[PDB]
Amino acid sequence: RLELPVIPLRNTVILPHTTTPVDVGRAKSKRAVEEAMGADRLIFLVAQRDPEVDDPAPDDLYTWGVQAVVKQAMRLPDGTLQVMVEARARAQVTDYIPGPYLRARGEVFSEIFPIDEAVVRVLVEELKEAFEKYVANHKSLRLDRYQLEAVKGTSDPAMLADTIAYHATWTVAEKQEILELTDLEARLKKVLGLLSRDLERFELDKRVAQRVKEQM
Amino acid sequence: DTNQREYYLREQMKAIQKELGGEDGLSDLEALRKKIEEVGMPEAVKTKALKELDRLERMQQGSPEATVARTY
Amino acid sequence: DTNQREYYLREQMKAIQKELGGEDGLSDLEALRKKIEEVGMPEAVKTKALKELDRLERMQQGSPEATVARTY
Amino acid sequence: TSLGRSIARSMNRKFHRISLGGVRDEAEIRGHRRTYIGAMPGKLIHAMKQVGVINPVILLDEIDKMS
Repeated sequence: RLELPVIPLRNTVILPHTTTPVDVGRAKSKRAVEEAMGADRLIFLVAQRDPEVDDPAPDDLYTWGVQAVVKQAMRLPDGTLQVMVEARARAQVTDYIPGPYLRARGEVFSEIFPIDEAVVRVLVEELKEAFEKYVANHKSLRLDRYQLEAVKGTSDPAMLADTIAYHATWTVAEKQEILELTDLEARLKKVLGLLSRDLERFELDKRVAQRVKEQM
Repeated sequence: DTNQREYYLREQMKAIQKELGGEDGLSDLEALRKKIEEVGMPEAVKTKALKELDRLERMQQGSPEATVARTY
Repeated sequence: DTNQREYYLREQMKAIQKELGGEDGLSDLEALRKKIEEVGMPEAVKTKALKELDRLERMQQGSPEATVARTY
Repeated sequence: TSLGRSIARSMNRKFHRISLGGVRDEAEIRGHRRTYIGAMPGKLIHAMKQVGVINPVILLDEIDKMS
C-alpha cells in the first residue's frame, strides 16, 4: 500500500508538481536512504518546520509534507545526495509509527478534480498578468521570461499555483502553507495577493526612489 | 494590502539600517509596538495610528525631532 | 567647482582624522566599560549606545550626538 | 557632615557630599535627554560615579531649602 517514511527538509523548499533536485545533506538521515528504496522507490519529504534539529523524534516532526518520486540516484562520498524528483500529489499521515527509521502508514490521497473550468479560465489569466507585469517591470527577483509561449496554453490550477510559488520568493511560512494547503483556491488567492503586494511594493520603491531623484 | 505595506514600511528602516547600524533591534521597538492596531483601536483611530506609525521615523540616526516623534 | 572639490578633499582629510578620533573615542571608551563589565554589567545600555555608536561610527563627519554618546 | 564622614569610615563605607541648594528641576537630580548636545548627569549620578563601590554613604544635604 505504498508505505512512506517521514523525511524532513533542511533549508530547501520543494513545491509539489514541480521538478526540483533534492539535496539530502544530513549525515544522520542516510539511514532513511536505504529504506526509501525499500518502499517501492517512494520518498516523502516534510517541509522545513521550526529550526531544524538533529534529534529524531515523532513529536518534533509533522505529518504534512510533499511526496517525491525517484528517477535516478547518483552518489558522492560526502554525505550529500542529489536526486531529481517529480511530485505527484501531497500525502498526509494519520498514524505515525516510531522507528528508527520513522515509518508512516499512508491513507487515501487528498485529490481534487476540475469542474466548470469557465471561471478557472478567467482566474488563470487574472493570476498570470499579476506576475507577468511584475517580473517585466520589477527585476530584482530575476525570474525567467522566455516560457510564456508554452505556459499560456496550459490550464491546470494545481500545477500552475505550485509552479508560480516555486518561481517567486517570499515568506517561508506561507510558502510551506502552499506546500500543504488543501484549499488550492486559497493557494491561488494568496499567490495573487502576494503578486499585487509586490507590484505596489515596487511602485512605491520606484516613486520614492524617483522621489529621492527629484529631491536631489 | 495596508497591513502588508505596514510590515514593509518598517522593513524600509531595516534596509536603511542594514548599512547604518550593526543591529536594528532598537528601531524595531516601535516596529513590534505596532500591535497597537490589534489593541482596541476603533477603525478610524486605528487608521490614524497606522498613519502616525509608518511615517514618523524620518531619521534613524541622531535627529532629535525624529527621536522626539519616536517617543511621541 | 571649488566648493565641490574642497568638499571632497576637506571631507576626506577630516573623515580620516575623525575616523581615528572615533576609534580613540567611544571605541576606546566602550573598551574601558568592557574592562569593568567583568562584573557582568548589563550591556542593554551599551546596545542602546551602540545603536547611536553604529550610526555615528559610520558617519565619519560631524555627528555631534557622538560626543553626547561619548559622555553618556 | 562630620558625623557622616565618621559613620562612613566606621563601616568602611564612602563619604560624599551632594549640593541641594539650587535644585529646582528633575533635570538636575535626573539627567537630560541624550538626543541633544547639552546634557548633564544628576547630582546623585555624580555621587555614585565618584565612588567605586555599589553602596556608598549618600547624604542628602539640607533638604530644608529644597525648592
